[PDB]
Amino acid sequence: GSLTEDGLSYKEKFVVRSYEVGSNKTATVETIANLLQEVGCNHAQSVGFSTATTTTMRKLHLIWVTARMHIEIYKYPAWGDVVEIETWCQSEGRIGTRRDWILKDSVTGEVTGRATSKWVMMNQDTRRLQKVSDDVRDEYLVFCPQEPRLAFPEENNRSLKKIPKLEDPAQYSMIGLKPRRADLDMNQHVNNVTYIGWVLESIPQEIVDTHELQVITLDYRRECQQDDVVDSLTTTTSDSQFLHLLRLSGDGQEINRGTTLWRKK
Amino acid sequence: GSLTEDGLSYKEKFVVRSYEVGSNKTATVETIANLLQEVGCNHAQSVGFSATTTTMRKLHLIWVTARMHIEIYKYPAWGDVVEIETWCQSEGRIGTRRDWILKDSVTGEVTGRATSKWVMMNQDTRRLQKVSDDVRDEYLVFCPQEPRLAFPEENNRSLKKIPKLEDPAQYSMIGLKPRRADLDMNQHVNNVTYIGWVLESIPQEIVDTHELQVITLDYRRECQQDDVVDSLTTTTSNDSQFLHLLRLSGDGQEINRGTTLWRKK
Ligand SMILES: CS(=O)(=O)NCCc1ccc(F)cc1
Ligand SMILES: CS(=O)(=O)NCCc1ccc(F)cc1
Repeated sequence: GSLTEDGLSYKEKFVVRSYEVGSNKTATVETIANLLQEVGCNHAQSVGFSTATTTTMRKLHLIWVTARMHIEIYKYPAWGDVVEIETWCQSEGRIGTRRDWILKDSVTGEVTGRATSKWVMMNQDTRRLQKVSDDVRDEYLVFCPQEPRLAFPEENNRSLKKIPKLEDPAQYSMIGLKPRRADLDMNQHVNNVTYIGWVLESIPQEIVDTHELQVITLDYRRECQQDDVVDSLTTTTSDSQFLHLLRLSGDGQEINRGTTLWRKK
Repeated sequence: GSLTEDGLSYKEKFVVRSYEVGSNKTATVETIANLLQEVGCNHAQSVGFSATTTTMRKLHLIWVTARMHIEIYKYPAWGDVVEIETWCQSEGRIGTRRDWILKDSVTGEVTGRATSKWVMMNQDTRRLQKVSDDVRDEYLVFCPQEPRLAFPEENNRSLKKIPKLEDPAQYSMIGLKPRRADLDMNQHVNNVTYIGWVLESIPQEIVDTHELQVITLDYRRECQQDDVVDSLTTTTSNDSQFLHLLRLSGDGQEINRGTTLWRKK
């Protein structure tokens, strides 16, 4: 992978692997999410960030955390195919940062998917949200386009929709979900792609066998610890739409909420 | 990736990804196992296979893993290039063996090696059978005729008989269930999931202070999508040895058994 001519965005080509595909021999939505994560890490590596916290973020125990992740896929890359992903960042004033992705077929050059994520500042010890100071902004703005560049431009689009809380009783459920060591990242925290998988575990197998995931919007409220147990809840709201909710199996503490949209194969 | 000059082996280079590493910022033993699987699939793709030969498809026969043995000296770091070479060999009428050599792409030194024993089996009834002559001729033209062993040594650990773990186990991880990410393209549980499940009963203190040097896994039964697994471990031993056993949470039906060897960091 490499930064573009202007150094204000990064591109990388990936060859879809055998174990990265589902029953239809195309990459899963979790393989795609992992690829988005990898190109994002490589973009921060290429612009100076060590093994993406700035200088002011290190002195003050501050980290970027995901608050929302929205993905729209038109075509899932087949096993053995090359997918090209372009990623960039933009300041959202004092609220935080946004990271966008464009997925293209390396052969045809056509856009096959797009994603957007909203990140907020947070103390890594107390977990208190806070806001992007002023000294922090100057350190990362030199790597962002100043003019807006939105993967989801549309006025009144799916990525900025308010998601309600799933009302009990849920239509479907997957209980007793626990992260293993493969679900953890290098910092021993549950990887954000695991939550996508957990949300999709309560979708019935018949829906998965006859439909394809077109859109998925996930809101992150709290982190699931290594020793926490999760319940995954789904209710049809409708193409098929679903409302989702992940909560701790014990006290019922909310960790995630979202929506999915599926299309007949 | 590409076949060697003689067309009797295949090589492929991989760049270790961000989400593929553990707490030490080096690839996990499951990332390595997935890479071995990917280069094996690409080797079969490059030599004509659309795993199954013309006679195997006529008879509804498939290759299944009976044993997997991996020995790692160095785990590739995040961002590093690992080069893996793989080949196959006929084991008379017992079945086939697939071997792997892992090298550092910069230094050229061997950093790991693996060996697997595959047996012939009816896809439908699940009954094992010897390799017939007509099947042998179809795949022999892609194997070296002279032996080429990744583990040559006279009394080596890859051919050791593994005993059954006696109850009560020293350690345990109960209620393990595969999710959709744990399934392959044919909706069967991927063999790397069993490695992860075996390692779930190893205490976190052992994982934090030691590195996995050797792992030998014997496959007795396939775990279904709706099956629940219990993972059992007992210390058998500067170095630490463990005896492992995976069994169905209900009836206690054996699905896997193995051993691991760890070294102080
Ligand atoms: C939360 S993030 O969007 O992943 N990173 C914000 C800081 C950054 C800004 C521009 C970069 F080229 C790399 C990192
Ligand atoms: C993957 S295997 O079950 O270990 N071997 C099957 C036969 C084969 C032999 C040589 C090849 F180049 C590819 C496949």
